Amino acid sequence: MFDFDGYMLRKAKSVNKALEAAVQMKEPLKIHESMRYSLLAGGKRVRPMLCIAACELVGGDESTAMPAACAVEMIHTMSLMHDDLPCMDNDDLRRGKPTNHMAFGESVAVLAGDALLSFAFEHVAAATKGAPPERIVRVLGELAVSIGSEGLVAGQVVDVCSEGMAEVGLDHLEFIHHHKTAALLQGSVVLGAILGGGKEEEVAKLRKFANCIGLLFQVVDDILDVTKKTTYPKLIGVEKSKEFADRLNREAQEQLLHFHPHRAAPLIALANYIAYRDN
Amino acid sequence: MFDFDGYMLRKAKSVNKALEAAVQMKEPLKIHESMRYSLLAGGKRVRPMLCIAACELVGGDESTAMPAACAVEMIHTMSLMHDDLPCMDNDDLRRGKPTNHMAFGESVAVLAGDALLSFAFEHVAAATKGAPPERIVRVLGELAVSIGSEGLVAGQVVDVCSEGMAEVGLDHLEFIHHHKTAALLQGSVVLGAILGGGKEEEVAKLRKFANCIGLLFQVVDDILDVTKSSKELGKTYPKLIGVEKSKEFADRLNREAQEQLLHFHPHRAAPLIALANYIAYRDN
Amino acid sequence: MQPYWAAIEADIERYLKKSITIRPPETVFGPMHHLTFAAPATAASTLCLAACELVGGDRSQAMAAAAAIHLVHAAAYVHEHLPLTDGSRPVSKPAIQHKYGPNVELLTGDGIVPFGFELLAGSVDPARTDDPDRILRVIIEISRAGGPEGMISGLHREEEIVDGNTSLDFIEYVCKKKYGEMHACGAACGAILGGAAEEEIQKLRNFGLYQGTLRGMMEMKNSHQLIDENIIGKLKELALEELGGKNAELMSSLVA
Amino acid sequence: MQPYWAAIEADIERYLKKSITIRPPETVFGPMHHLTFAAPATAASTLCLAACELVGGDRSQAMAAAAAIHLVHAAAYVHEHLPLTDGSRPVSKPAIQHKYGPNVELLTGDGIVPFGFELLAGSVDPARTDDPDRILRVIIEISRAGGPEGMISGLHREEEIVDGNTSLDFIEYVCKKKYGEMHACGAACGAILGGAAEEEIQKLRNFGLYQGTLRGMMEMKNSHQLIDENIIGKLKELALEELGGFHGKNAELMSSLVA
Ligand SMILES: CC(C)=CCC/C(C)=C/COP(=O)(O)OP(=O)(O)O
Ligand SMILES: [Mg+2]
Ligand SMILES: [Mg+2]
Ligand SMILES: [Mg+2]
Ligand SMILES: [Mg+2]
Repeated sequence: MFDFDGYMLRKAKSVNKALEAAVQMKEPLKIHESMRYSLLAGGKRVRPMLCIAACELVGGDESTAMPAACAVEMIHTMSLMHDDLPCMDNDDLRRGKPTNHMAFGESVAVLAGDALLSFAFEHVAAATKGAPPERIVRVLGELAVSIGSEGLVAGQVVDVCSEGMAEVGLDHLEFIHHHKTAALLQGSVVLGAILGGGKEEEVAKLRKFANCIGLLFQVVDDILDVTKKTTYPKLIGVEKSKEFADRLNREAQEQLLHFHPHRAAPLIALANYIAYRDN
Repeated sequence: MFDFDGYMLRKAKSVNKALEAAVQMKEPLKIHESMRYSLLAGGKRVRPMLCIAACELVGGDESTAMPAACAVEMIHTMSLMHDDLPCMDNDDLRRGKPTNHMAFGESVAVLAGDALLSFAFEHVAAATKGAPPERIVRVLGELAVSIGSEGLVAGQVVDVCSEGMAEVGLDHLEFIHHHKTAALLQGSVVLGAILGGGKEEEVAKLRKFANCIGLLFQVVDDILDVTKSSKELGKTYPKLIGVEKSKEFADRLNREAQEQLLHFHPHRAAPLIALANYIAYRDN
Repeated sequence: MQPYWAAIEADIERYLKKSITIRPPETVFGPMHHLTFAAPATAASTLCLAACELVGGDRSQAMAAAAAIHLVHAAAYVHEHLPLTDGSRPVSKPAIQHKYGPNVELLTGDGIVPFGFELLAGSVDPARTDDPDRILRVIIEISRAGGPEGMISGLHREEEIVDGNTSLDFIEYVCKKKYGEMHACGAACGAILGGAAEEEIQKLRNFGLYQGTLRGMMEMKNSHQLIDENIIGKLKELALEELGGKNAELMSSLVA
Repeated sequence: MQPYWAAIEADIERYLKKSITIRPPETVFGPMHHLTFAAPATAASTLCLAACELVGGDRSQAMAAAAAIHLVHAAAYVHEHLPLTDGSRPVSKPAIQHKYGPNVELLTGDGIVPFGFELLAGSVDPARTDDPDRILRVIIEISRAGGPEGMISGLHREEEIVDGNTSLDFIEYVCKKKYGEMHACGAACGAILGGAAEEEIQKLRNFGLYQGTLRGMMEMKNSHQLIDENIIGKLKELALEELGGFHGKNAELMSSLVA
């Protein structure tokens, strides 16, 4: 497409605007002040974009998807919030700024993350308009599975229980990546499509598309750290790792072969972007 | 026969409940906790009872007067919260407990005090059900008049601003008690009279009456302050004319006051006639 | 009464054990299971089923919800017990035992909470036609009671209680926010799923609020001892007053 | 500032001087007068006269409320600058000039407020049907605005601020409570008084809220410059959209207050 960055930048703005609205300061002020700190921190907003793109993909309307889009960013934000905690990664910084618990303490960091997770469902259940309750509830179930013990959290649990064993196989590595990364991307894209009135067939392709680009990200990210513990290169070598990445990008792009060429452009574009990054 | 101790004991219960309910804990906590601390700490509820009695007296019922009833006690409370502050009296006891600022700090006390003053108007304006708009507004006006620069606040400032003037005439001292004490008691009876549907004459008569037990309630504040103990009370005429000539006067008022009630049927006036003597005769 | 609240805690525990099945990877579900049941039961779940049968509904109709509520309670309970290094959260002497570590508890708590909604959304019987709106409303009610304006809010303020120097008015609030909101949510949901009208739903919703505020008020009494009774009375009065036979006057067994 | 607004502001000062007249006991009215005009001017007050015109009605109608709105604000201003002996509130640098001692200030502020409602209750015109209903509604907006969940929350939380070591978000909340809440009240009141209709009121309200907060941040700028043009614009923006639907030679003036 022309101007893929402009696209993503537009999506990011419309989303950041909505995020500001959604989570306003209020009593108790520290719990909210913490939520905004990590949530409105300004980032790429890939998940929210994947959600909206998926919706519009099936004649959906961005308006109808904005709440769910915000929802997936809320989860991501809170995963990252808890992730930086002392009992886990213990990071004092993130993007050049003090991490959340360092600014408000561990208690607030924990709680506010929790606040974002439950609010994620609230906002979707109560703010989502232009879709029948059967659709919304359904979409809520999907978000649920994408972040539970068969998704995000599953991936983040095996990862912390794996820092002990240094003998990890492609099997173990790909699980950690599918759950700790593609799971949420899978959710995002599926929410947009359902709320957009997408047929089950359409919804299934998108689920795959996401999984490919989800894996794609971690692979290409592994390749780069070499052309600049376990990694795709230590396991199959760069040459091979690249082979995989291209297959992953090729496959993802096929899933979108039948939707309108024009409505599919953004995703195809995000796919390539994930493959041909210099960093 | 009329049972005063009981009439009042139940009016107070009814009043303490409405108060406790009108001011709930809610964010910002400390501010509301300060409000309840002084307000529901329990007093005698003299003023709110006056409102309720004046209302029932002219035809209406308690329900209609409860908000305004509670309001005057709110403003009465904030007035005490402010009188105790360091820039004022700098007291450490009030209703048998540490003063509000002592318990929450000078800052909270003021803000919580200003809240009660302001909330008293909201509550009466929005919670009064059973009175036409113009009447509710009218009442809001009377309460404002009774607690402002021509009322309560006036008495309090002229009061502190005369700390020195050792000439204290009976006109200066009359002005102080009339506003620092009588002003709000007058407003209480009036809010009640009007809200119940009282004719201009009944409001006039109750006003003059309230006014009477006004210069009275305070002549007592002075005699109880200069006789009781700092522990019994829970927290001036008896100076210029002595503690004895202060009880020769306090009577004249009590009668002259109850003489105003002759306007109404003695049976109905029983509470006021009564409430008037618990004022002339009480232990704090 | 006695054995009624039992068959309830049981039919709920059973439904949970039938839903959280230890399996691959035993590292994820190993904790998801232990922590879900290591958490004391919450009256909120009980109240949820009770309210359903009260309005006339069948117990199962509000089973997913009651399960959803315990999960949220459970998850939150775990998190309020995680050991913190910066001492931002005052050390509560009732130090529970930690089988798993801080990183696994935290993540499990993040796994349990969503599972509740999964169960909810995933329990829609397509043969029933009011199932969609009734559950969508319950998801709102539950997420909203566990969010920043509710439970979370109570958990936060609780950390401000100096013990020997904290009024009862304050504690009640913390209890209203920590338990009240959830219990309110509880009865309210049981009634919605029950098929109750707005009139009943609200009344049952108010009872729960006071009910939960009284229960946690009882929890608190354990530590600090300004255990007043003029507060236990006020609450139950307002609770009972929120009832305009047995199930219709059994909910009033927790206030005696 | 802008000519239009200074003219409105002048009127209110005149109206206030007509209403507050020094007299015996001067020990009372001297402070009540000085302190009234000693408080900074608020746009929530003039916003009431303006908002009123925008929906149709005449300004003179809202003069009573606009006056009360300034007085309730004046009272709060005097109190927040009260010399607190026990270091309850963070003794801040401000240290404005104090003509009268603490007691008289504390007290007069308690005398300022009720007077706001006295003016309102007395503004009731016999040749008006709705007068009692709007003045009753306005009395509520004001009392609530000035309530413990309004201006007082902002003042309370403000103490929690420590120089340049507090987020923009928190500071923005404070201004929203301390200023937005009252400003929003003035747009509503003005609207209501003008006889406006819900949808309009609600908007003007939201406008005030935003404008009030933007104004707060603007004076919370000198306190410590860091307010990137983002927070301002976010607000500047947020308010204008609300105005979508008000046209005229007046309707554009309102828009000028934020632009
Ligand atoms: C601070 C001011 C304006 C004092 C003057 C008015 C006065 C004597 C109040 C005492 O009321 P009260 O004797 O009824 O006290 P309580 O309400 O505690 O019973
Ligand atoms: Mg990490
Ligand atoms: Mg990390
Ligand atoms: Mg004193
Ligand atoms: Mg005292």
